[PDB]
Amino acid sequence: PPPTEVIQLDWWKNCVLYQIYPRSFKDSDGDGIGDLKGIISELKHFVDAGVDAIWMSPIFESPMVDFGYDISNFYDIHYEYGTMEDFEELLDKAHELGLKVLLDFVPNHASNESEYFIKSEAREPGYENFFIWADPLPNPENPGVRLPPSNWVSQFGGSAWEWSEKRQQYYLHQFAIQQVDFDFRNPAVKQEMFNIMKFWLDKGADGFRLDALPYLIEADPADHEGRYPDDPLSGLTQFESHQLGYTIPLYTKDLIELYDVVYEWREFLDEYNKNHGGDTRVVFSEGYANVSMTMLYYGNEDGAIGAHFPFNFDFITDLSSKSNARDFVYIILRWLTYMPYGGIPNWVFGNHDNNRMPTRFRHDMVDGLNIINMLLPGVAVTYQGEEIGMRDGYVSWEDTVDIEACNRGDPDTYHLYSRDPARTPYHWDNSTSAGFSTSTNTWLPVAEDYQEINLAKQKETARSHFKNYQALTKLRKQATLSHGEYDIRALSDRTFYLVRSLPTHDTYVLLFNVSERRDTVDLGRVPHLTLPATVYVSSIHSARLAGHEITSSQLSLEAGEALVLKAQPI
Amino acid sequence: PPPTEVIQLDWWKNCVLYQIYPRSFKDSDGDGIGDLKGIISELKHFVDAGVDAIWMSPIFESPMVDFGYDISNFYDIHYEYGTMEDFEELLDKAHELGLKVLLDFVPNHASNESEYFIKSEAREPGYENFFIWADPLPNPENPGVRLPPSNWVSQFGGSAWEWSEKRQQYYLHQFAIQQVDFDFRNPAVKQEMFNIMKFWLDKGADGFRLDALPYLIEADPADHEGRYPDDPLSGLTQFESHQLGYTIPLYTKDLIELYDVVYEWREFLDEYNKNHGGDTRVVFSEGYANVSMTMLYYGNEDGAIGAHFPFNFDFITDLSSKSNARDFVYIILRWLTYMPYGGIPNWVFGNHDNNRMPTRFRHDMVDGLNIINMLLPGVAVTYQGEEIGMRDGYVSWEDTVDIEACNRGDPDTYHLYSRDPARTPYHWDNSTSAGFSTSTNTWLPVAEDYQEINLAKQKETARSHFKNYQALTKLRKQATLSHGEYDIRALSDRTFYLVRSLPTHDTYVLLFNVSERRDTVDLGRVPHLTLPATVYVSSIHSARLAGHEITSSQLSLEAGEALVLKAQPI
Ligand SMILES: OC[C@H]1NC[C@@H](O)[C@@H]1O
Ligand SMILES: OC[C@H]1NC[C@@H](O)[C@@H]1O
Ligand SMILES: [Ca+2]
Ligand SMILES: [Ca+2]
Ligand SMILES: [Mg+2]
Ligand SMILES: [Mg+2]
Ligand SMILES: [Mg+2]
Ligand SMILES: [Mg+2]
Repeated sequence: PPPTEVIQLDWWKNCVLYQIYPRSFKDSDGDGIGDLKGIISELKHFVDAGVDAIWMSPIFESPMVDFGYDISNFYDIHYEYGTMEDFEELLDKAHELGLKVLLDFVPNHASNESEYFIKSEAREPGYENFFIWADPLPNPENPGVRLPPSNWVSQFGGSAWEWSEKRQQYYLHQFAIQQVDFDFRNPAVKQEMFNIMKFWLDKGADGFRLDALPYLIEADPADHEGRYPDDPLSGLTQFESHQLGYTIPLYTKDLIELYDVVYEWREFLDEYNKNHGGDTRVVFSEGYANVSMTMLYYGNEDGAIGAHFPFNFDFITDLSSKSNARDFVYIILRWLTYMPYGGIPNWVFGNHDNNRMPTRFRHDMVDGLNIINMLLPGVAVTYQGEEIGMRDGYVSWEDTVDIEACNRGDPDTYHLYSRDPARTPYHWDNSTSAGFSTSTNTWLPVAEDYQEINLAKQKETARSHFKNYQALTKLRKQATLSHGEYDIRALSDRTFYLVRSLPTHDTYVLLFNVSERRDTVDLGRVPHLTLPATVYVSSIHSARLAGHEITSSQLSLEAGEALVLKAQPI
Repeated sequence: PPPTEVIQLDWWKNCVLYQIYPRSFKDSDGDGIGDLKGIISELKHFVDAGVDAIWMSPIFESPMVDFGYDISNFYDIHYEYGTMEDFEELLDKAHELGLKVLLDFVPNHASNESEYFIKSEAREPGYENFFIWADPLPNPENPGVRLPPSNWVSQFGGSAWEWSEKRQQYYLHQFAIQQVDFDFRNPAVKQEMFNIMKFWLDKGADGFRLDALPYLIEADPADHEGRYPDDPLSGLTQFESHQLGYTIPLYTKDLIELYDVVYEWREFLDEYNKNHGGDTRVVFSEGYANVSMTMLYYGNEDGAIGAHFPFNFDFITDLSSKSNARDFVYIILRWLTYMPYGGIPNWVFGNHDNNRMPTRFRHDMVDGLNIINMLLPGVAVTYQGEEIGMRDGYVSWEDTVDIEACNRGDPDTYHLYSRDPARTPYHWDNSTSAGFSTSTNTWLPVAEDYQEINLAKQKETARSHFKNYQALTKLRKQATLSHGEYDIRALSDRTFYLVRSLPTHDTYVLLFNVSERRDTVDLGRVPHLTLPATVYVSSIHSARLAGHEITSSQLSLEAGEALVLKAQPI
């Protein structure tokens, strides 16, 4: 039977999306700080890797308190990264190579060094109500003893309320003291968000990652007898009143009103795509929330439409080296069971806020994890370094610069909080500072294992994480991966299968031993697998090379061993 | 092609198992109390319903403090239910009809009126160490105040430690003061459990339900410097130190040592079966625990073999009227994903300790829930009344007799705790006391809806819960249900499918709208469903009767509506 034609999908429905952390990708000018000229110089890397789309962490003007998530000017480039002209060059060259480019949009908060905040604190007309400003809580017990409006706790520790001597009021910060929460009930704030997105779409951005959306809106004091209501206490004894986890964020996170803002953004974007034509511009939302609250980002039962997708963080939050094959299957099934019909699935294995994929799992699991990412239906999301199996870098207390570690931690505890280990410079090669920089003085220390783990080494050697990555992004061109069904089950506590099948097209089968022990399985239990079949990709430690023929229905897999098999059509 | 032949399964691998609560099934002698002669008089009901096996709640000599779970003689019958002769007659007549009969084995504890406890409290040789006896915790600062050995809390509220004046020590009771915990580190206790099981297997019992196994073993004081260690505090403000929920049962529940006892019971039972022949005698374990601790009842990765299965309580603990179709699918997938390879799955929708199925869900969902039970692979478990859709009965504070309600509750709270609503007498017909008794003075009040919900009415009327139950138990004789594959996915937030398929055999498809709203679905999305197909079973208010032909790919389902479709073989 001739292989059926499939209707090609819009680019965003099955792209490989790569997150760049610009400060740590490529330093072009020897200051130990990654920059836009650095990115331009290695845009060819994304073509070589089989990446369709890049999203950059924030590159806008910022005092760098939260390394770019504290934005003082939403309309220009951070000087350490380069100039507006460098950004326009990046977009032109990325587009020439057929890549899509997404920017990190940070709508929840602005730098306390923004004109928005300076004018708001000064009560200039039109800015007075731009942020959440609150009087001290009345103190009938001791009148005029200053109390915060409520018990709300910052994501970076301490009160979410900061006193302004100038304004004689508290402002809200869910993040750092320097990150001031906008009032999303103010129509002028909502207009300014459209102004920012229009500016960057007009420059030719292909869309946005939407930062920290669960924290957009907090309880209206009009609904709580003219005060900000206290969040419920957790009652967990390990947390004092200044420590994140002391409260349950009932009045400060996942408010139903936030989704109305997201649906308004999507309406604006749909209108922009209709009026401008060309490639669909998209929004992908960031929010760590339960399944119900996560799926509302897609849209609601009234038929409102939201983000093209909310990020799926399940491989960060719900799986690790403690997981067995049944855990892998049960967590993979969660997105696919709960996602609305017509929704596009996505898979995230890492980001700049979490430990690196091989550290959360094991070094011998890198290939199997990248195979899951690329072989599951929908969109594969890769964090800078996953394509070469980068591990967390050692960062001392002395070298730690993450506000979350510095605010929540001390020399003895900082490792529980710090995001710095996942932000160490990218391993290009075995030259000074792993080819990230010509300087030995990098903004974070280069990981100690860059001699063993670097892109140039993996491009030369016969078998590598990066060559596996390339083989997998290439496989995504096949109709079976773009349009095929999926079947996923555990064969044992150690090994699971994932079958992509499509009548008249080749069958692809992942077999993954996620355990630390050898496992023998009966391939006769795998649906749509006829033997003999051919190894397409194997873990770097597999006895099987690509082109190896599987003939026996009895298969032994070593600890961490993953195979992709190519089998005849069904 | 002619239909493939299937190998006969051992009876326990696909039985319909019905839980009888004897006190509430049938009263033969007008005292308002269900009894063995009553059960004998209605054994024909199980044949009529298509039940393969019955298990009875406890019928052994008991002061009835916990209505039979407080046993004073494990070797004789409770006088209110009948005599040993009545029990032997029940086994003879059940076996003559082809039924298996299992007993409720209560190994964790004995009545304080048992000879074991009387002798143990008297420090009689051979009995002194039969229960968990402990000295008060030293009170150096305040030696005039006796302290219990630890902060452990009873499942029925209050301290798990009761002072014995006679023995001048505390004994452990995880359940009622009158339910004394055996010492499962005592070889003499372990031998007595074999003696009890052998006694009843020798009488002709086909196996046991194993009661309350998570509570078998508690921390050894030898591991905690000669004291019983305190359970950790929950920190939940709604519970004071005498209230269940005050502690996390780290030292009192799910200890790894309990499974070694279960594996020893299975070894004993395998040897008994080997030495006796005839129908395999089985054990089904009761335990409410997390997934890991539940699956250890089947066996362990080292090859130990435990219960034939642990009960699956997921439709009690994890699904309700709050659940949508995606929840139904994700919870059904939990047992099927985590159960060990070669394990027999089972499905429990109710029991005498939980609210009745139609009360936990909705009255309009009874048929769909009975269809899930019967159509999923493995063993269907039915609690007395589910075959006619019995609802919780109203029980006033004055009529309440459940120790858990009387200990934990008051006239204002009792309803939060009481199990009595699920124990009201069975609805045979619309006669006095719904045909359960000739007496109006029933041990619990007959539910007010018995004239509307009763077996005789459902046998006379053209469409009924009972007639659907009969059709479904009949359907389980088909190779597609005994040996077929399964596929389960949600079509929407409201409707899911469950497909049973087997090459050369008819395909069976459940479609169930679990929502309170209508839903229209595309049957083209259902695997292995070729149209036209025939309605095999419909919910009692479905627009479609058994025999109705489904021709259109678009299907509108009412709230609660459930269909089983019969479709051509794959
Ligand atoms: O902007 C708030 C937070 N979202 C992403 C994190 O890196 C940042 O601190
Ligand atoms: O025997 C202890 C407990 N297990 C079953 C319940 O009905 C009983 O109270
Ligand atoms: Ca906010
Ligand atoms: Ca015990
Ligand atoms: Mg630089
Ligand atoms: Mg963290
Ligand atoms: Mg009676
Ligand atoms: Mg299939």
